[PDB]
Amino acid sequence: MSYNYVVTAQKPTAVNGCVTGHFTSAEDLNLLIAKNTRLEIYVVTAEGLRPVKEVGMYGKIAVMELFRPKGESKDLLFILTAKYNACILEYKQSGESIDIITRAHGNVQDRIGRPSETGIIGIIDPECRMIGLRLYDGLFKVIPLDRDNKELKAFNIRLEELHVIDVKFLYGCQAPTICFVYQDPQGRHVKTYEVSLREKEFNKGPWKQENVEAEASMVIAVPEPFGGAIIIGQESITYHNGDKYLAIAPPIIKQSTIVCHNRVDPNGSRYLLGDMEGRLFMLLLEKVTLKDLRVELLGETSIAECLTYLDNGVVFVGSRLGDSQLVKLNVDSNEQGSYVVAMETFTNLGPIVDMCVVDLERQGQGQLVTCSGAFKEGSLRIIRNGKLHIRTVPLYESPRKICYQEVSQCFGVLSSRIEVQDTSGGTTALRPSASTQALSSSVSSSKAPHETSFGEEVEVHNLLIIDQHTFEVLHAHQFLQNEYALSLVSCKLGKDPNTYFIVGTAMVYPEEAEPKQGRIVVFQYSDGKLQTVAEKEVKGAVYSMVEFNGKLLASINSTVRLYEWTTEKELRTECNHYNNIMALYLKTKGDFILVGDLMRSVLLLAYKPMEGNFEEIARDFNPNWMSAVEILDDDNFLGAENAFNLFVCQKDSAATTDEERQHLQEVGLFHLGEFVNVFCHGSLVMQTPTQGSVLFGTVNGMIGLVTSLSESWYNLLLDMQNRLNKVIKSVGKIEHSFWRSFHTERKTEPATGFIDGDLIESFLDISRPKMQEVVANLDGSGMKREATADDLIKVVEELTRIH
Amino acid sequence: SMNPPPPETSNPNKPKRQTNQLQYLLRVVLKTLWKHQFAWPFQQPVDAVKLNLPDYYKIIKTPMDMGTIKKRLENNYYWNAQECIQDFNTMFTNCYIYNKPGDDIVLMAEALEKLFLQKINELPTEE
Amino acid sequence: PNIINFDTSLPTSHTYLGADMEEFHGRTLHDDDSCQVIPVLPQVMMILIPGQTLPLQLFHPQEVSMVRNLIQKDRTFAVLAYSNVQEREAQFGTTAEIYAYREEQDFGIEIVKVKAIGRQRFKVLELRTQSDGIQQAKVQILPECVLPSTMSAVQLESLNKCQIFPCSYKWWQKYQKRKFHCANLTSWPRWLYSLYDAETLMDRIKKQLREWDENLKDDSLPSNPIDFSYRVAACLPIDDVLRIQLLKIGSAIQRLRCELDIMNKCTSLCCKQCQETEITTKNEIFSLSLCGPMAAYVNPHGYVHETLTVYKACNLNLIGRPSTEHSWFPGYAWTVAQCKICASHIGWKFTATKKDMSPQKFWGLTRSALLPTIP
Ligand SMILES: COC(=O)C[C@@H]1N=C(c2ccc(Cl)cc2)c2c(sc(C(=O)NCCCCCCCCNC(=O)COc3cccc4c3C(=O)N([C@H]3CCC(=O)NC3=O)C4=O)c2C)-n2c(C)nnc21
Ligand SMILES: [Zn+2]
Repeated sequence: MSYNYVVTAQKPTAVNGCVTGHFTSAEDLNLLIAKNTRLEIYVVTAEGLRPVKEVGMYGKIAVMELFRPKGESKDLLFILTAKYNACILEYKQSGESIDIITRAHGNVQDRIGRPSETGIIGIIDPECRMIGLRLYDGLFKVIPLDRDNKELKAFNIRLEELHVIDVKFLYGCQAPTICFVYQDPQGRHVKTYEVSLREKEFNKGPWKQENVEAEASMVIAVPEPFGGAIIIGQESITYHNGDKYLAIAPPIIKQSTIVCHNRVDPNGSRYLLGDMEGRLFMLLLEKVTLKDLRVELLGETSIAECLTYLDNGVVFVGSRLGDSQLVKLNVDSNEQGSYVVAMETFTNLGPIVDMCVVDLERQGQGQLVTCSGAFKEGSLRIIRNGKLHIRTVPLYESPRKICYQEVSQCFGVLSSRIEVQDTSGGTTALRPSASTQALSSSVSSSKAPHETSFGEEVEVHNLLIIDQHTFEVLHAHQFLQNEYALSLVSCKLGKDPNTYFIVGTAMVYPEEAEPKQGRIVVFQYSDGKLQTVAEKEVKGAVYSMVEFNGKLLASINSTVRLYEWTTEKELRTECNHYNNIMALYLKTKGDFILVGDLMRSVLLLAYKPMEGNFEEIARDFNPNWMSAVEILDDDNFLGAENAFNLFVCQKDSAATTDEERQHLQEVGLFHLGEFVNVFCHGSLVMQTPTQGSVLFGTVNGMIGLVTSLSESWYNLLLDMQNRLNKVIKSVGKIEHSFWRSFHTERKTEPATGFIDGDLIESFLDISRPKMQEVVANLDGSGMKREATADDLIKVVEELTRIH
Repeated sequence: SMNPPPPETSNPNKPKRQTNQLQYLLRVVLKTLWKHQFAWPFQQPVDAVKLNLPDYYKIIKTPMDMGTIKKRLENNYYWNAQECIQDFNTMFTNCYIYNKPGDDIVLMAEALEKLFLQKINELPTEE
Repeated sequence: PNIINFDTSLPTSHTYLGADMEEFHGRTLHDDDSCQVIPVLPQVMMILIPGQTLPLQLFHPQEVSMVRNLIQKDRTFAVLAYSNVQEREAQFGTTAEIYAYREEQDFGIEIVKVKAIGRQRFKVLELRTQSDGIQQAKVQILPECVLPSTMSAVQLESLNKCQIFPCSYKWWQKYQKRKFHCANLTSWPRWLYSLYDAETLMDRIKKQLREWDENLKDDSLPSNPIDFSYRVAACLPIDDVLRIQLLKIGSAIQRLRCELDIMNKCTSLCCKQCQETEITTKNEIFSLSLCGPMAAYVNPHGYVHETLTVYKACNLNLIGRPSTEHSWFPGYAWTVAQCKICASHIGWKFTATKKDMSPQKFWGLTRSALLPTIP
């Protein structure tokens, strides 16, 4: 009843994992990178990285580890998905045809179990005796690595330690032994357990349980000859190898928590460490036995999600908050005291928190301006179609919202920067950013017990006026103390010909759980300076604002209010609507208003101009976390909810029963695989089987497009999807219906009302015999129109020409 | 809205005595029924005004309650046990007459009458 | 205010129901979304919450026969949450499992007194009145919608090792800053996700309940958000329509949010018949029972009242003399309390029998007579 078409316009750019090994050949050094649903295989050359393969899987890669068992000529790749699809793959190349064959595959999900707080953990025993999985608390899943386990059968062992933080397979053990950090009412400890395959149970570990640091988070299995295990917390680095107990507490790591590591030397002499602030340290192990531990600050990189050492001092830094990097390490520090030299930078759009469509250059050709990154990795990204040309404007602070103002030829961007408490009395920034290096800046006027603390971080919010041509930070207006900006709109209101920048805010204090005070500020930007035209005080948080037919529709906590622009340039309340939920999401179309809550509480209102108030049209309450909503047309509403899903709800205007007229029918479900943060109406192709165009930006930098279809086209494309799934070999042999099925831990239903545009577009890449297989033995004219291969080629080309 | 005055309980011209039957009816029967958990509707005359029952005393021509019987026993109003037994039976019969079978008050009155009859079968011989 | 020495374990025992009943230790729970054919008690008009203790006294032969049949089987009956009880309309309800029973002889008629406890919410699918007059309900068990952490889908794998955690306001500040860090990846800040975090709402409600009861949250209050939400809902003095709206909620987070919104908004309790006669305030509410300030009790003629205990109450007349007969609180004598304006029964004034008891007097107001009001 929905008939929708969703297609990827930009593959995910965020890096969630990276490994090095010998996957393509025993003599080749391979670098494998995971970008959520993408897997990239490169060969490490002297110059840099030579791309050799890129594949897409029907799952979210959560665990990716290389391993070479006995008898194998080169390394195999173990991959687990977010839907608990495990597989072991091998690289195969014959001349030019490259194929990622599936050596083994299977679903390792249990019928019962609560997913752990630390998420999925996947480790492989060094001698390739077994694979250990940590999926649910109190259970350890073991997959024996025999030659007959092609189905990947597994058994669970009970865990007395219910809250396991990290676990690793130790080196130099006769039996496969795990070492893990757990927590109990007594505190955090480190323990070891041998895994008996004959008994399929746990035996006493090589060394007894030791009480470690309260924030001990990372476990590193040191290879031979050292052995043992390193435990890294927020303050101390310890090493345990039976009788060997070595603890160090370097202050240089006290500034931020180390969250990732990677082995440099194969014998475990040097290790790389990355903290949350982007600092890269070197951990050195001095020597039969370990002599001492040492920490050396190498330098600063992007906020590292993962680190890997290639060769010749080249290190790859995979980052999700910012661009990925290839950096060069040197023996001698430069003039500033940093051993790190950046070689290359790879664009990463994640996370996309907001975006907008603008016809910057050529009229009719659309461009997309997105707020990417966070902290020092925050930036603006301008994307246009040439595959996709992207210009980057670094901000060095976190962007949150954005809007375009055509009359002033500039963009308004909401941003936030972190500042530490001053020794005297105030705050000091960590680094220069766009808000501190603008040509002009200003602060707000006016209209807190237990003040400050000791060096604790505070968020400072700013509105940035940025020229659309040069992208210079023209103006940077700072908001009040303890003020958080939430909504931003550029529009004209009433009979006022001026175009204003309207910002909704909220007063946030630590004692108040819910904000009771907020502002709606109306600025005008002219002659290169920002002035405050108007200011209204509201009794709550202005979560969203929308221009509504010359008026201003605001969402103040649980209230939806309509403001009119007076001749005295003031905001006048016209009507209110008090809802059962807090109006988080606000959208409009004509006189229809869509209100949304974080828990998928959807409401549809209509403005009655003859009466001057709002009237409830429909609602739907189905508790599930949301993220973004949009109005597709007068009757259809698209949204993104929990577990990387999309859904479409429908109303019936005429309908039949007033009790049924007030219900929104769930007519479409789909598993996207990405966490959508922003929906926006617009297109990037020069201005048809499709009606409408809604772009969406997600967390992993993926950008997508959704459009509406007709019933006949939807049925045709559904049959085409079924046939393509019948003919296409999936990497890891994962079912397309299982991957695209609406998956939550409470329910799993097949996808309806949605057409996977990527699958349909993949039809043009298969061979001609496969095309004839799909079009073999295939309702717009009223009867039955036959279909050949060329007709479907033309149809799929016409469908690709929309993005 | 007549709600008449309650039945008399004292009469100085009336002779009094402590028969063994009446002292048993007071010390055992009335004391057993008065403390019962279903005794409360019968411990006082029916207030036809507050209960909004204008037809009660048009249907019930001989009102009776356990409060009246208690005061008559304490004031030695009765000459023999037959008067008190007839008062109890009149109360029960009035309750059954005004209300309908299966009503809550009807079941309560049935319970009280069953217990009364089981106590009245042990009525002692006069001294 | 004052102090208390009453022993809060006595009201939960319902000692007024006589000697020690026959107690059951077995528990019968039906699978979620499964359909069951459950008998409905004819005279029960209460909106039962799971976990709420319900006492009953049945003397009708039909009711006693049905209770015997239930005791011989799974000991579970259906309590319909009536939207319009006059026409016996019911769309939702809650099951109740009998955990104690006592048939009493040497009595005028065969009477059975029962202590049950609410178990599972449900949606009513079919109501069929049998030829006996008793009615059965074909019923669909409603599941408890447990949602994962709001950061689970937006969690950084590198930070997965930081999600386990070892002056309360600083502790909660650190908790919010550490658990909801990845909120910087979305369109909403940390303090918004705190408004949907089960433990934060539970702690705010714990503060509001500490305002009422002096029993520490270390033992008396549950840790599971579902059980905590049901325990809170069982002791919220709200009218029947709000309680129905609260029972319709399936997600514990929404339930706790609605409960804290009720605790913040409604501050006065007026007469339901008057609407404009303030009876008491939230500040005088105090817990005399382990189940909380409000609990369900049965009276000698079979009526179930949800009594909320308060220290003070205004605009009430007292009718009659105090009595200890069948008193819901052992050691206190009750006195009927009516509204000063409309004379409607609001509750009872309980006065201590011994001079060493504390409190010397309090008020127990029935929930069906009160109406919450915002100034
Ligand atoms: C519609 O009416 C007709 O059709 C005609 C008409 N019907 C009836 C009739 C009866 C019952 C029901 Cl069901 C329905 C109808 C009827 C009468 S005469 C009558 C009557 O006399 N009334 C006014 C007298 C008031 C009682 C005097 C005081 C006795 C002391 N009281 C106790 O000590 C017992 O205790 C009680 C009692 C009630 C409620 C409660 C308690 C108690 O303790 N608690 C709590 C307190 C807190 C705690 O902690 N614990 C508790 O338990 C209670 O809430 C009546 C009512 N009648 C007759 C005869 N023939 N016809 C009819
Ligand atoms: Zn009143």
